[PDB]
Amino acid sequence: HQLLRYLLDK
Amino acid sequence: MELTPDQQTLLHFIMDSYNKQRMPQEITNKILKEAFSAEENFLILTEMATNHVQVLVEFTKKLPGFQTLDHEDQIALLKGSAVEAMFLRSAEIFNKKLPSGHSDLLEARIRNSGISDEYITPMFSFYKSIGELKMTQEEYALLTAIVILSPDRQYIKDREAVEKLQEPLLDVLQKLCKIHQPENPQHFACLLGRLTELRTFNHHHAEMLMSWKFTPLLCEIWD
Ligand SMILES: C[C@H](CCC(=O)Nc1cc(C(=O)O)cc(C(=O)O)c1)[C@H]1CC[C@H]2[C@@H]3CC[C@@H]4C[C@H](O)CC[C@]4(C)[C@H]3CC[C@]12C
Repeated sequence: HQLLRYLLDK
Repeated sequence: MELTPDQQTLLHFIMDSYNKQRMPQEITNKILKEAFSAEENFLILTEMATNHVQVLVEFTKKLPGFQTLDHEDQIALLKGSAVEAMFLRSAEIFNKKLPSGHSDLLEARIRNSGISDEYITPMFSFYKSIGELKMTQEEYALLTAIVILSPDRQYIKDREAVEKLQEPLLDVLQKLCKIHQPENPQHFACLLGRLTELRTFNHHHAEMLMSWKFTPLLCEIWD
């Protein structure tokens, strides 16, 4: 879930 | 009877995060301006859904307690609730935001995008049944929070920590029904019915999925 986790950690 | 100071605080944090949702006029213009066909229509609608998932992640991170859950449960909650949260949010927009003529083009695109009337009919029936309830913004925001913090999605580790975040939202929502629409003592039960009605869209969506393309964020969140 590379993109999802990126949006989670912003 | 009124919300306690701690329920007012909770409701305030939810409302402040709900109000900062906006979809870019860049997308909204595409509804108005791009060519019309089954493939183009599905492409545009896929872009709007991709944006609502981003708005949804931003909303969800600011929900009180969400960022104390374990990361894997955070992902599990977002994947399980995406479809339902999109439809709740879009429902609010059809019934309150969008004028008659631009809802009309949006709907024309939806009905001309290669999606079954099996999907489309319950969708528009949901919109109109939700619009009947004349929900406040507070009700839309709490209901959306309650959809997201649903402790019985597949694949969650610590279900109790999610229960502990959802139940106070449920309590706030029932209190809100008695204060915002006390002329209908059964308002809370009607909101509940929309919770279950929203769940049917997981079924139709999974059938739309099997027939078929998408953006990477949608591919992750739906596999
Ligand atoms: C059109 C509508 C979004 C409308 C909306 O939210 N508008 C808006 C407009 C404005 C504005 O004009 O100011 C501001 C705001 C603001 O939030 O501020 C918001 C989307 C939401 C969910 C979408 C489906 C998801 C499943 C599926 C995914 C597939 O990929 C494609 C086919 C399917 C059935 C999709 C079809 C189209 C749907 C219904």
